[PDB]
Amino acid sequence: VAGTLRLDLAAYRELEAFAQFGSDLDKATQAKLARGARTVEVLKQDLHQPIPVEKQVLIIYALTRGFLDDIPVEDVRRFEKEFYLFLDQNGQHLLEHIRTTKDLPNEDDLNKAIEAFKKTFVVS
Amino acid sequence: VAGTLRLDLAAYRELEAFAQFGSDLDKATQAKLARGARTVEVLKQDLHQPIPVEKQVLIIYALTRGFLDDIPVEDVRRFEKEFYLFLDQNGQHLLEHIRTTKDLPNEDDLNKAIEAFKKTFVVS
Amino acid sequence: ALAPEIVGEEHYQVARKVQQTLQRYKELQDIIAILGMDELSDEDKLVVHRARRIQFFLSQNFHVAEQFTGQPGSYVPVKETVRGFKEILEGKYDHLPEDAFRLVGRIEEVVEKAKAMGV
Amino acid sequence: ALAPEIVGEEHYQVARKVQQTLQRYKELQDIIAILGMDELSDEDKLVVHRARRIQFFLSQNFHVAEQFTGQPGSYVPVKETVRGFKEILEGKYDHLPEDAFRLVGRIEEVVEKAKAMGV
Amino acid sequence: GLTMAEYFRDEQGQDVLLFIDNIFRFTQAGSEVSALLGRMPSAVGYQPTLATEMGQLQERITSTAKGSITSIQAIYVPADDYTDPAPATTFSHLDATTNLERKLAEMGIYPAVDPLASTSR
Amino acid sequence: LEVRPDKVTILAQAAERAEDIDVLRAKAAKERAERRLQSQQDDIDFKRAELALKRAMNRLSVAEM
Amino acid sequence: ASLRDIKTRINATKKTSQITKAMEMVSTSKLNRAEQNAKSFVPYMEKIQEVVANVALGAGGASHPMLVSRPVKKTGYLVITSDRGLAGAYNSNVLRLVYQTIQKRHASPDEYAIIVIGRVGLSFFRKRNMPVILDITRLPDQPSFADIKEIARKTVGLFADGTFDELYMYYNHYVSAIQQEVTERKLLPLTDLAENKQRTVYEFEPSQEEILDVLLPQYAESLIYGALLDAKASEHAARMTAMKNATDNANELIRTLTLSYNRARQAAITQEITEIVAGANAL
Repeated sequence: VAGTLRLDLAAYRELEAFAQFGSDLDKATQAKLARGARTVEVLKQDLHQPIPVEKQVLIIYALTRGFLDDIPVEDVRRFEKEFYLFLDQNGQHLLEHIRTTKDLPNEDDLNKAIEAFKKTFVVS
Repeated sequence: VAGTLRLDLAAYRELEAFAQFGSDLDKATQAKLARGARTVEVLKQDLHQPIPVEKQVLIIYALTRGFLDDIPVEDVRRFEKEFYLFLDQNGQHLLEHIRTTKDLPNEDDLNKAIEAFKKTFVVS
Repeated sequence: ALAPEIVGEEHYQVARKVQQTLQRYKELQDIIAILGMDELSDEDKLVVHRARRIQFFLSQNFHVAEQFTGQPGSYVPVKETVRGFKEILEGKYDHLPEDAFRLVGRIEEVVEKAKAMGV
Repeated sequence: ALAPEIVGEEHYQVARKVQQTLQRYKELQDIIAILGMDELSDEDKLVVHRARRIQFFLSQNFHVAEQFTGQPGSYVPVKETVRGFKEILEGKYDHLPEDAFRLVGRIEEVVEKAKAMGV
Repeated sequence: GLTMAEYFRDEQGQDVLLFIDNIFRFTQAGSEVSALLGRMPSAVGYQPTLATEMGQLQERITSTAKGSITSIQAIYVPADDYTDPAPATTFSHLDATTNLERKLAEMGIYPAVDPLASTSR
Repeated sequence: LEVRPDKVTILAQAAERAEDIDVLRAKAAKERAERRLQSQQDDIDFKRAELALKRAMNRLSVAEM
Repeated sequence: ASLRDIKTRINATKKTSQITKAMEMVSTSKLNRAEQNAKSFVPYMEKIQEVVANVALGAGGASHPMLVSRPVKKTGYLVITSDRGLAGAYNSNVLRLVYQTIQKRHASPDEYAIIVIGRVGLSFFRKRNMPVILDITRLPDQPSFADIKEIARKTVGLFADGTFDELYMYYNHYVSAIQQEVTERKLLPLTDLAENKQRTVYEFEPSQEEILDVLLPQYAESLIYGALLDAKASEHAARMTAMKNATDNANELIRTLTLSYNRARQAAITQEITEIVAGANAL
């Protein structure tokens, strides 16, 4: 999962200096600027609240697969907080498979679960 | 008197930074620049020539009340010297009052004396 | 000690919002001073409208200064100041004059000062 | 010894003006090295134009160096150099190339050097 | 290591390779030993005998009439300064230089030796 | 009007498919303010960058060294 | 110098380099858009030129005042300059050439009138107390035909009134991203014209003499519009080149600063260790 996060962070750090001085940049830069902010928001954490490895892998995969390209930046923390509860309620089989096999679950099944959660979620 | 002189000097020093090159500023800032230039020009002094405080207060008051805005920059030193010469023989009652009471006299006499000296003075 | 585990979530959020708006206001100093108040967007104008109110409300009058002004002074509780800052951030007093927020103490004295000013 | 009552009012004024122009030229090196001469105003361009001429004119040729270059050298009086510097400051010789002011001695030889060069 | 290597060229008479993993540690250990003994420091705090200590080790790697020894050494260049006395002294004995490029490694060319940075006498 | 047996070409300085002159005048009046505000936005956008560059450059001169 | 001063200087020049790079990128994007904006103009010009060449060059047609060179009494000048700086000698070359030509071939203030576009040129000509009759300022980055129409038709009418007999245009021509050249072109009385390879006679309606009166000003206005577009493109290219040069200069200065940084770094340590040892040896 963690292959492209380093590249995204590097691109955002390189291109973040010139964002404020203009908006006439090419469309490629817009995607980098939109993804870097969301990655930075996801990377934040609270005090004395460790996160399980399976949940970390799932949320980073959701970030890297572009499912958050339409969610506003301000709601990322609440989205993650609700997604953890949704996974606890219905993602038990995927979590158990991850724990047992140390490998990613079925991509179609996890995509269907992510789509169902996205349909359930409401943007404030 | 000293407070407004300090404020004008500080404003001129702060605003002088943006006039090095590039686009020109507006007339509102140009007036402040001219006032600061006159303030800097007035503060110059010769060697081994002490000046009484009863004349320093008068010249700084004339500076701060805007009576010098009509005079070119190159004539400030000569104007000050001629003003001291004029005060040496006229307006001695103002000097006596300042020396005796350590306070400014009524503003009308100072204004009329400054107007009379301005009428007497010749711009080169 | 400025942590949500010690001072409280509401206190932390209010302090963070005040710091954010003050920091945003600070960046417009050169632009305002050079190009005037015009050419500004409708959002920065509101930001600088509220920043002046916050900065003026940050002041206070002391007991030991009574001997020079005749003002008795006040002692303001944390709950009262937090509620006042929350109300100011919400914007219930956008129509009050700027000078009404100088050396008052509690939030409720601003209304009395404005009424005394003839508003 | 640089005093008005020891050297003379004209000499003192010329020296002070030359020093002021040299300092003002020195103050612009940081901008010149990066942004070039295009961004300067009208006054700064003239200041640089005269400062270069003054700096080049400050040089001189000696009698000792004749055995290595073949130039006889010159002896310049104080009145002559003061008059030359005053004329340069007045802007009389702004149309001549700057290379004619190197190792020339008196001011009059600048014109003959320029006309020998072809101006 | 050097006295282990010398025997084969002295007796058998054949070419031998020698590898030194890092040369900066040798100089820093010598400096620490000098400080422990208590001699007065040098220009940049090193030992006074840095040059002769380096020479006494670098002068035994030579080619004789019946054998030779050649060495490949790695240098650290601390603080990215090439005027540091230790790299300056080490550079006075080198005869060739080879460089490795991460860009070439990513592109897929092996052994990813830079063709422009490398120089030889 | 330029007419050829092969093609017909009309050279015009302004055209509109709405067939109405009044709507054309209204369109011109609408575009006037739009271009004016676009020009003002461009001017202020350049001026902000110029001010930023001036402020950045001043610090080098401040640091006399 | 001082280690802290060197560090601060390095930080400042890095900041300036970053700002200049951002400006260069913005200018590059603007030039990229301006190229297509200029390219979108070809067919109208290539048709009107053919129509004018077919119509005017036939059965005489010299009766029109705009086709005969009457004796010269007054001369006009049109100068195109930008509104904002940071472009180098872009305005300086044109202004110097125009001033030199006027001073050489006029030597009289009442023999010419000047029409200018751009605040820089307006201020330059007002500083010399030269006569200016028309001027427009504060143009958009990609202007359209709707903003130059009034000034173009006013200039055409001013010539038609007999105020002056001829005028010229001065502007920069966009040759390449690194090369721009100043060109001088004669607009009217259009004494020199080129005919098409294929020409066909036309059935005039209602009159050949009446057609030209409406035909000619549109041709002149199209010429002016094309010149303006070319000038805008050249200005954008010049700004981009200047920004790139500034970035290169800053990057050059950084390393020369770093060398003295390293030297001072060594000097501080070599002083302090000796001081400590000398202090310790006293006991």
